[PDB]
Amino acid sequence: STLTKELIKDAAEKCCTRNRQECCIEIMKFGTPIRCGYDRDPKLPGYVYKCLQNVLFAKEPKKKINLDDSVCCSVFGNDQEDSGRRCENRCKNLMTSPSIDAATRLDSIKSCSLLDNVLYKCFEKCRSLRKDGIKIEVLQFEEYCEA
Repeated sequence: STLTKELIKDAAEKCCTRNRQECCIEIMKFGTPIRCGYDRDPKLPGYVYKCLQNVLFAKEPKKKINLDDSVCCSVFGNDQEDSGRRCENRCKNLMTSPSIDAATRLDSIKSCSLLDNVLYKCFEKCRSLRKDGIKIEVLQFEEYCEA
């Protein structure tokens, strides 16, 4: 749709170390989270995610999603059923995959939570509160999602 070989290689070159170029290209083409041996500093994968999003979606900024919104995914597990945990994990993976645009992630998350609409609305509310300046980790969903 928007991802090209040129764009992915450029993002990898601008954001990943020389030895991790291939790995960065791989997680972008497969649409997965950044691993790549960024072990010494656990905060680095997060910064690489932001760098990659900024290069891949430079022309279409609305396709980006703040990395912090991935914490909102925990709400899907409140559906104490296997499908709830499955959607929660799917959400966490999607929300930490830098090359997957917003619409694609949200369509998949909305689809797995179709029989739990209340939880999807809470997920969206959590994202709005994060955008509004609330460090969401401070509040449990029960505090701003009353259902």
